[PDB]
Amino acid sequence: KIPVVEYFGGKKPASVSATSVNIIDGNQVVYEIDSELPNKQEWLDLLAGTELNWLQAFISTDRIVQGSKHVSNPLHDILTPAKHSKVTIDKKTKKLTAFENIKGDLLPVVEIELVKPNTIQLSLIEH
Amino acid sequence: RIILAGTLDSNPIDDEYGFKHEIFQTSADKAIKWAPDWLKELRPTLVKNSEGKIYVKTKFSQLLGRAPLMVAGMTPTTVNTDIVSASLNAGYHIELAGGGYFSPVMMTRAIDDIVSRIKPGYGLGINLIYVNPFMLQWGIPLIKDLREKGYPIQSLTIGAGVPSIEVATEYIEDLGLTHLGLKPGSVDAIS
Amino acid sequence: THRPFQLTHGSIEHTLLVPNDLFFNYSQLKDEFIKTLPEPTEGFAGDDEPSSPAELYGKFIGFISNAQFPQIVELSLKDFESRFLDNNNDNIHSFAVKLLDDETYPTTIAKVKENIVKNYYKAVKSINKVESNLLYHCKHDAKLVAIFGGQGNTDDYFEELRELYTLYQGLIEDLLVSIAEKLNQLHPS
Amino acid sequence: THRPFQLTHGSIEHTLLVPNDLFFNYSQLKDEFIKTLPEPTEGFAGDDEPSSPAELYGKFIG
Repeated sequence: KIPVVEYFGGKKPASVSATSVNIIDGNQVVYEIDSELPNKQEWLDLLAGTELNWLQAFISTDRIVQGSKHVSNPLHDILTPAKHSKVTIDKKTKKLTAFENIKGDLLPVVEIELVKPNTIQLSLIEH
Repeated sequence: RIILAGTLDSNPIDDEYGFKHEIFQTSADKAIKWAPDWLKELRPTLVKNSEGKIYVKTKFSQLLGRAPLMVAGMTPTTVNTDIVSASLNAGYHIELAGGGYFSPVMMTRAIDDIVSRIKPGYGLGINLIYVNPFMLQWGIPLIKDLREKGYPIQSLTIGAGVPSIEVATEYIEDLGLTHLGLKPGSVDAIS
Repeated sequence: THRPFQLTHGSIEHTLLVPNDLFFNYSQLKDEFIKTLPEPTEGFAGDDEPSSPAELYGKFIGFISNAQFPQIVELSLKDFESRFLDNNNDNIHSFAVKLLDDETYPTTIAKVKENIVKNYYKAVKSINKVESNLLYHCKHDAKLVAIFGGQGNTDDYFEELRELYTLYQGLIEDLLVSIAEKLNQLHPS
Repeated sequence: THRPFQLTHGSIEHTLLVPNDLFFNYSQLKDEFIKTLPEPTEGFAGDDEPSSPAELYGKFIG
């Protein structure tokens, strides 16, 4: 009967229903930002979701471990809301992909995936 | 929530008990003032992580990401790096006491040893004495420098007194800590 | 064919649309108002001096409640509900505490009571069933219970009865009369 | 059942008849108006400060 969670700690996962997210369902749920931007913390909480998983950890936690040093999470600054930006999150694999406008075309710039059972790959794409 | 149906007046400063207006209040949102139930709001529950380890779910345990048991900073006992590193490696919050340190160089050397000996990602708490101005004067800059350098100083504890609001907010905003520990000794310090 | 009818007390000023035919009644009632009104003072600190247009119009309603113009009192009450209670989303008590909290028109609890609640319940003749927020939550999640006190709470307990009589004559007159008759019957024993 | 609704900026003053039901909407919009309106000045020399009732009501519309 003990509740089972992936990890225990940090801020409790939050359910955020905000504007400028334009959530649409599918194989990868897509959040799209219009001209007006949402709150940064609300946007990050929405991307993290209500389920304690690896992506919830990798977005929600405000620190990462570089060797033996606690450094600020760069994912907050990377995923900060942007005008005309899209973000697709897979329901099953929990893979995140951030799309931004380049030369008038929507192209991916951030991929976050689980390559191995305990390794998270964050890939910054330059076109 | 107690509502005094016998008297009509503006709600108290703390909003602790209602007045006659609350019984007749009508609004589109239909919101009403509630009161907290400490038991159901603060039951010490249990949570199991994916690795099977079981923790006592609580506010403190959530904040620390660890069990709700800590070792408070002791000037003879927790000054030494061995006990601090051992407690952190065992997985319980502990405070390195600055009572047995007198220079930023000595304190930084001790923190370096602790960081090198603990597991990656394990924070460190630091305990300072408010009655001692010298230790704070050379320690607060040290904590700020170590934090902006990226050290795992997870928290700072102030014992033998509580700082004022203006010093406290400086500690919160400048040092970049996860949480600030304070040790009141009386209801005035609790206030 | 309405007309603008204005009541003022110092900086206080409330204007309402009133029927042209009944404007004469409104004017005479206004004159009797400003006769009974204490002289305006800076800050409106006078106990009977209104501190807001809502207070002034409530006092107008309270005055006209006793007159040969029940249609005047009814339409004035309707206008007060429309402007101030905002077509009845908030009760008069909620409006009273909202004014006591409002800083633009500073007032006292006694001023708010006498100038709004007493007059509103003097002029209102029928109260429609309303489901409060508390009673709404009672049906789903709130558990409402009642406690009645005893003696020793206050050394001038009768003052509360006088306040209740003054504020709510039209609501408890029958109960008070019946109880007083029973007490008159019993106490000679 | 209309009602008198007035907007002012110093000596500026424009009153309009409005439905009583929507008077609440007009009042809140007026409050937001006088929040966004600078402090009145003699001569109404402020660049966005209206100088006539027509200017004030046009700004209300805007």
